[PDB]
Amino acid sequence: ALEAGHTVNPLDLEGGGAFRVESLERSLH
Amino acid sequence: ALEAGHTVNPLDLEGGGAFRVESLERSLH
Amino acid sequence: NLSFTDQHIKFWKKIPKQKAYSTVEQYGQLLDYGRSQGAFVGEGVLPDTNDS
Amino acid sequence: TYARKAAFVKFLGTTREVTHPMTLVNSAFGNVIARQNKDGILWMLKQIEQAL
Amino acid sequence: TYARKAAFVKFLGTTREVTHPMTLVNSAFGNVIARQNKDGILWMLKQIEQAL
Repeated sequence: ALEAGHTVNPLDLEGGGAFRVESLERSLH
Repeated sequence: ALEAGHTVNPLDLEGGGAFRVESLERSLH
Repeated sequence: NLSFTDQHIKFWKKIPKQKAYSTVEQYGQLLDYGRSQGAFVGEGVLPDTNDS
Repeated sequence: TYARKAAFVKFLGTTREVTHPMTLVNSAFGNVIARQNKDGILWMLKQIEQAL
Repeated sequence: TYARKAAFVKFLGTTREVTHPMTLVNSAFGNVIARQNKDGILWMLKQIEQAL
């Protein structure tokens, strides 16, 4: 069951969470 | 005064760490 | 038909749409331009530093 | 009746600084130096506006 | 099973100084600034080699 379970900390990623690059907006608010 | 630290948790960025795009190697070891 | 239809939807067609590339989406905010610590220094005196 | 009065010029200032490694790393929102300069200028403008 | 890891960058440095009159006297072994730079570079090389 490969899935991304809403994990934010990069050092706690497991399973499908490790196959995730960050999505960050490039325009400051 | 404005410096880049060693914070890894995205929610703990406070100073110059908030300006850092993550650097990830795209090869799986 | 005795119920609603497509034309009765308002807020769903007004909110802007953006494409997501992950299950977590990050963004950055600017809150302050600096601390409120006094601007007057005196003649020939180096002013103090400040941080946003 | 006549009178003579005087006014004294006052001084304002602030300091901003950035470490050398901060300029060498990748930045998400453009040049850090320009952003800091803009922040300092806006903070000074607000301080002068409130001191008036 | 998968995992994620991080590595932290560190900083090394040294400082060399030469007085003004020393730069005006005649030298028997060429320019002195180049000698100081060479000594600093070799010292840094040794420190890095043992820190590794």
